[PDB]
Amino acid sequence: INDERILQISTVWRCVSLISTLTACLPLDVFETDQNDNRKKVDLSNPLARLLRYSPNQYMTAQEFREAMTMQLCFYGNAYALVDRNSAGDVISLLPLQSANMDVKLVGKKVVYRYQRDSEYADFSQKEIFHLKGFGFTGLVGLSPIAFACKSAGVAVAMEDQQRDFFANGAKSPQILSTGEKVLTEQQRSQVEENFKEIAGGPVKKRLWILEAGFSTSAIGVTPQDAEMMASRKFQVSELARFFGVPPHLVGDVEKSTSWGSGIEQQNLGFLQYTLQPYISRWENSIQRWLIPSKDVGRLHAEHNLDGLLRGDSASRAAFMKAMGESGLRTINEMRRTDNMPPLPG
Amino acid sequence: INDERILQISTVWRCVSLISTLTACLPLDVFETDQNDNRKKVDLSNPLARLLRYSPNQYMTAQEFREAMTMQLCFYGNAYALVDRNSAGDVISLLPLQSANMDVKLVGKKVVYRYQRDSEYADFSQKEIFHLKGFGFTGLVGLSPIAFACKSAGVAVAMEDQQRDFFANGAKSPQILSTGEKVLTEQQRSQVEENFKEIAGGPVKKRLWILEAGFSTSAIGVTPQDAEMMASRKFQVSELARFFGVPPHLVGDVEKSTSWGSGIEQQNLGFLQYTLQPYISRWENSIQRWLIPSKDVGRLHAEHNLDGLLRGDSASRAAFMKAMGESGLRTINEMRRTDNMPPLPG
Amino acid sequence: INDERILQISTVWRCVSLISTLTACLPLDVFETDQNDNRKKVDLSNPLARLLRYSPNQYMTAQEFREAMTMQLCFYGNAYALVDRNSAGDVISLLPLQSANMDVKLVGKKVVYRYQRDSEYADFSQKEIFHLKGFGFTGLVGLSPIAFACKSAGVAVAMEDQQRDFFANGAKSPQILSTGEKVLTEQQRSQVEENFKEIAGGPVKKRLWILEAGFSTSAIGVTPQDAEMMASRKFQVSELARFFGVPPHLVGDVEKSTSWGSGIEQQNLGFLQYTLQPYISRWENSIQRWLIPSKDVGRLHAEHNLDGLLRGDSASRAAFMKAMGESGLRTINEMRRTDNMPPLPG
Amino acid sequence: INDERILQISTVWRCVSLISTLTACLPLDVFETDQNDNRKKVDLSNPLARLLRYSPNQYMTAQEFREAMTMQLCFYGNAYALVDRNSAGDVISLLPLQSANMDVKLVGKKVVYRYQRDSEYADFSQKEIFHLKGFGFTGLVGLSPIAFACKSAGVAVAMEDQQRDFFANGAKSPQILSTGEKVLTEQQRSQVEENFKEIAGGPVKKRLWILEAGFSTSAIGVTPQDAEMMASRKFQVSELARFFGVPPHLVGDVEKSTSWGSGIEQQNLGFLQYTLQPYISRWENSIQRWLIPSKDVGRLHAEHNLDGLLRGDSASRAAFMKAMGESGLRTINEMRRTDNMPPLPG
Amino acid sequence: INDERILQISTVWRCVSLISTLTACLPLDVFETDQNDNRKKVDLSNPLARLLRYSPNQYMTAQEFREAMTMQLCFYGNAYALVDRNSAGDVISLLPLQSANMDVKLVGKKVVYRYQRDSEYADFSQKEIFHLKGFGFTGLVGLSPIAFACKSAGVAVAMEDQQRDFFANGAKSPQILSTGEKVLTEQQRSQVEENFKEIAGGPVKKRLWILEAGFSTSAIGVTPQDAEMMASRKFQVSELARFFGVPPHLVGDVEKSTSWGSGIEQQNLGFLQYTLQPYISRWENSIQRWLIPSKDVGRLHAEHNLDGLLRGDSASRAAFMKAMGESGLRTINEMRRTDNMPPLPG
Repeated sequence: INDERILQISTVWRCVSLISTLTACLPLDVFETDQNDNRKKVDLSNPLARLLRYSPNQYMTAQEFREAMTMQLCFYGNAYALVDRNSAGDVISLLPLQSANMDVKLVGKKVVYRYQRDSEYADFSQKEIFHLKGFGFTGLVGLSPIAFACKSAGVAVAMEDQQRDFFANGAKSPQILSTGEKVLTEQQRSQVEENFKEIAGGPVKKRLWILEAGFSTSAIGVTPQDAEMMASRKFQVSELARFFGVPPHLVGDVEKSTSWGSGIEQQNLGFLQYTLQPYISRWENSIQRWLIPSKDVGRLHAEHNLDGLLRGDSASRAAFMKAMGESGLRTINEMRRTDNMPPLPG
Repeated sequence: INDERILQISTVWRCVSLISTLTACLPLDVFETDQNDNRKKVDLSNPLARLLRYSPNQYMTAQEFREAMTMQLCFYGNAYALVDRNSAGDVISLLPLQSANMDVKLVGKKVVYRYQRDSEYADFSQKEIFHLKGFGFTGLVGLSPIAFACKSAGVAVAMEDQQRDFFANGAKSPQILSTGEKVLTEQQRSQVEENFKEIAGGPVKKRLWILEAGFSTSAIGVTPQDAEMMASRKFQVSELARFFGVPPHLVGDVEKSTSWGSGIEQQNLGFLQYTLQPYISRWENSIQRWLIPSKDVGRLHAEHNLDGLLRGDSASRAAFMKAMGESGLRTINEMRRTDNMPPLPG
Repeated sequence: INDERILQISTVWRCVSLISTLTACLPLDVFETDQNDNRKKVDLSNPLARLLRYSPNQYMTAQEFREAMTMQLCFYGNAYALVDRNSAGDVISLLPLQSANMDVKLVGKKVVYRYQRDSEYADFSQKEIFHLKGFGFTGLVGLSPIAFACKSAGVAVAMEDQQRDFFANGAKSPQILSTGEKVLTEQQRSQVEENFKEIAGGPVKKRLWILEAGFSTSAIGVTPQDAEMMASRKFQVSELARFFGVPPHLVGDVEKSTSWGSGIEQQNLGFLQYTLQPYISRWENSIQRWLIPSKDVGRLHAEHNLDGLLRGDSASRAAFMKAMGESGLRTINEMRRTDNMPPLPG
Repeated sequence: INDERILQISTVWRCVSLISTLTACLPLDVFETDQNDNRKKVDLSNPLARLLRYSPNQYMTAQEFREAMTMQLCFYGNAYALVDRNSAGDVISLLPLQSANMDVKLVGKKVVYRYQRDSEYADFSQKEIFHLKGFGFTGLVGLSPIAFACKSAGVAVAMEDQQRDFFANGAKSPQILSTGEKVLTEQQRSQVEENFKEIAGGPVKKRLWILEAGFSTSAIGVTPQDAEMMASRKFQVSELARFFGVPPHLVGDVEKSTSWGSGIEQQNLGFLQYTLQPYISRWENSIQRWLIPSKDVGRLHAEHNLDGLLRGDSASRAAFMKAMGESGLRTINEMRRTDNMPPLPG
Repeated sequence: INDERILQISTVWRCVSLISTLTACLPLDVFETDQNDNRKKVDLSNPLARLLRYSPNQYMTAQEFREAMTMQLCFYGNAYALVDRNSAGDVISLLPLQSANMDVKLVGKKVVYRYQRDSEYADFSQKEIFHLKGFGFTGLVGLSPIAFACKSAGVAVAMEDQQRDFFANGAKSPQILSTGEKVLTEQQRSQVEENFKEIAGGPVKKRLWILEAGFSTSAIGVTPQDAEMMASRKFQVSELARFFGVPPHLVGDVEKSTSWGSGIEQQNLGFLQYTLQPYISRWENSIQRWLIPSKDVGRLHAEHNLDGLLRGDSASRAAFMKAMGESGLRTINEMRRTDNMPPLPG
């Protein structure tokens, strides 16, 4: 078994696609925080904000970069980027690195990111490799989920191959050549192969030979009237989904989320809290832990925006905004800012 | 297996049709933006707006181009256009290129778009190829989904082919042909073919006469009354749909969403937030990253309009507008602009 | 297999009928747009508006013409009309052309519509052929959906013929004729068929004949206890529908749209957004791209009217109009214009 | 197969009956129209109105003529009437013609309506044949639906004939009459044909004898206990209905619409918008294209009235009128006109 | 098969009974219409109103006459009455004529109603035969629905006869009198025929004999384990109903109208619009087309009253009348006229 054959499972493909792409769709904002604890969102004039929101490097989009990082984070439990910085020490480029080529080894109290580029060993400090570092016991690396999923994936590909092959044989069931006691010539015996090479493929339908001996031949295989050849296929989707923690109604099972929450907003809230939330924290805290300078901690901060998911329907959002009317929890201008309407006296 | 034989699957055709069409149906606009963050939608006198909205080239419509680009972006994970620009260096044309003929390679620290034109091997810069660059680990190219889907597609076409030819055989099962209990001449053996083999057609009916030397012929097919046959077909639709991430009830299967909101608007939000959104991001971001010049970033901003999907029914939209009329979140003039009614004092 | 035999499938016939006819039923309006951005609907005095709304040519209705164009657009992915224009360059006739006879070939930078009329090659520029050009990768032609549907159609016509001919044979199931050793005379062997031919056809009911050997006969047909011989007949409708993207409850499956939207308006909204919308855009944008002169772009515009579908029931439309009462979103005169009631002081 | 044997299918009869009847039941009116777009319904003193509403010819009713025309338009995709006009050139009669005897051909740039009258071959102009010209690729003639439906109709009539004949033979299965190994005289054969075969009739329950050759007689019918028999009949109703586009619950099948609105008004809207509407368009447009002279276009306008279908129940209509009374969208006099009540001050 | 045997099918009997009787129950009113477009209902002093509402001839009731006409109209697609008139040309009698004896033949431009009275040919003009003329392609006669229904009726009577006979035979299964090879005399063997007949008949339960050769008998009746003998009986009802267009829940199928309309009024509205309406129009328009003199057209008019069907329950009609209270859409006197209550100051 190998990683690409595993990635060819539709369920795996979908999960990885979904998680990475969703977190890549979110707006990411950067803030300067005043001493009275007020946020100001910062502009593309700020070097870090430009690096993040506009361009990570001379080859990529921001969206594209976050997606690419997150794919490795999910697939390998870990993702790595080269960090580049100017003479003032401010970062100026980020560039993803293939996790499969990375090693990280401690060196006395220190750490070295040992990157195997082909047959060359590009060795780096904690100050120039970002390392998003997923779920794992050591706090030094995430556990690579692909490495654990290998057995259930093994079951899934085994069934899929059997299922293919049965229909590829035109459902011509395998036969015992159960026989009798007549002397057969070696050519009579040879006919059993010699006449054929089509009991898998070709339309020798009414015609599959036996010798001048009649014989008693009968089927060997169990037939996919063994209902596992359906039911078991369905069952595997849950097994694979459980490595990623994805609600199976988003994947395709049964129908829809039967007793859990009614409207779309409840589904989104559930999906956020039980699945999407960790990645948000991993990104935001890593940025705070390594990219923001220690003197700017507490002043400078970064957040993903959730409203693109938490968006309810027209009726609910109208009712919500009306509930801000009395109570006065917003001005008309603040509400008009949420949908970029022109400001108005109030 | 090949891409055309795959695209002939109704599911695959429908998925690509749906996504590419829907995003091509959206309105797409550009705003100039003031320093106080007021929008100003720009006119067809602006070259970029004209290019995007009226005409991408002297052969095509805007819609028609966006559609074609998006089809490649889904099918191959990547799409490419040749850019062209005037003596001022401002863009004046876009023309699609075959993702199947394109290659992108790093060449020193630079990159080259190698395009196989027919029997020639053109090379191009990041300066002149637009490259929409979908989902993938490198951040340099997208994973071509057709390449991964090939196995489940292989199963689907295997089942489909087998399923047909059973009825093409007049629904008669494969048979073991024992040559009786005595040897016969090679011509008598040839007459087994003269006697039989046309059992795939209708009219044979009764001339299935056992010759005067015993014989013991019987069936070796399992019958489509096996527990796979029908259910097997249904299952595989989901497998193919998962490569594109489309909710199967939109693909026309079985039963519609019971438990995430019943109203059409909630279906649209679900489809947007979990399927359409990323493509919207990729377009808008690519335009901002490569086509809008750096000096105009934050001044100029391209966006799609969502309202064509987020449209509610008469009752909901009436209630919504009334809830903005009271509270005063809009003037009558703003609301009348949404449905292009003549303005009034307000 | 051939296009007419495919068109004889009820599902295909219905889909093509529905889509083309619905878009042909819609009102199509033309507008002059004032510099203050107010629409004026234009009259049958305008040459283009008359060409469109009243008469495309000396043989046809407007409705009839739009229908005819749209049938080819759906069936072949493409539709073509000869364009005719006066000495002032204004268009004066449109005439549809059979897509199967069309070729389009590039000629250096130029394009030639190569029309094979019988054995003659009527060759035309982009300035005199309209070309509605559907969904496809090149932006130069739409993919012809019939060409892809051919395989699922193949399965469908196979099952249909088997289903017929089983009852055409009165379900007189086919048989082995057997004994083991008696010499049949060549007349006995003749009579084994020559007595009959009505074993397929007529009422030989209680009296198929042996010859003088008793016989030990047995059957070879599977019986339509084969679950496909009902379940598959149902299933294939979805396959065909997926080439056109039609919601199967409009076609005939199960009952009605189970969990999707309650009232008729929600069904119409769904059908518009997920199926009908693209054709609207293709028409409207093609008109804008080729028929309206470049100097009149932005001034002159055309729209289909959706209200004939978006029409809710009496109660909902009454409630809607009442909700315009306060809020004041219409005068009584504007509402009376929606149903052509005489205007009244207000 | 033939058209009458097809029309004898209950489905086909019902579909044609329904559509042609319903559109013939609608009121049809003409408005003269002022330059300020006020309607004025015209009187039976107007020749065109009299022709349309009182009498199409000295043999028929208006309703009766519209019905007959529409039957042909559905059944043959086309319908034709001979026009007649007075010395002023104004129309004074319409008479239907057989679509089965009509042909239309291009003749130079002109067209000829070739009509086979009996054993003669009359020819007519576009000036004197009305030609309602239904759905089809050319825009010159409609596709005759009966021609495409013939295969599924073939399947339906095959089953219907088989179903009869089973009970007509007293529900006794077909048999191989196997006697044994004795040679038979032609009289002994004649007595197999007369002692026996008669069993397929009614009364001979008692005796059916076997001679001293010992016999081996056995059945070859599958029995209608097979899984097709009943469900087969049901399925085919949908197939035929799809050529006409009628919702099967209106055709009296199985179960009524669960999930597009329960109220009768929503059934009517569904049937209108998805089935009836196109015919309404074809009539009104044909009249405006050929019968109303060019100088009167936009002044004179023929229309059907929809209210006979859009009629709500007592509760809904009361609420609706009250919602126009308040708001003031009607006078009492207008509302009293709808149900022809005497007017009052208002 | 014959018309009376067809009429003996309960479904056919019910449909004809229902339609004809319902339209015969309706009030029929005649109106003089003032020039200001006000209706006056006319009295039994008017000759036509008396002929219609009180007495058609010296033998019949009005109800009875309308019923009788409508039965022929449904059954034969056509109904005919002799028209009689005074010296002033005003009609004074109507008398129905058996449609089966009628022929109508054109005579140059003229028409002759050729009535075969026994062996005599009573020949008449359009001025003295009324001819209600139902649904049909020519506008000269209706298609006789009985003539088309003959095949499905054929299936139905085949089942019904078989179903009778099986139980009339005491459900004894018909027997092959199988044996072996022992001799018996022809006189011994003849005792089968001599003795028995009660295998088809009645009381001999036990001593069905054999002649002295031991015997080995077997059955040949399929049994109504053939589910058609139940399920198909049910199915036939729809086939027959479809010739008349009657909603099968009114006839007896399943239970009640499952998803279609809730209260009785919705059922009545549906039944009116989709089934009853055409006959109303046929009557009313025929009266207007032939019985009312041309000078009185527009002045004199006739309508059936629908309120006897459109009658909702006590609660709904109370709520309705209360909704007329404010709004003022009736006076108390007008409402009291609807239920013949004495008028009162208002």
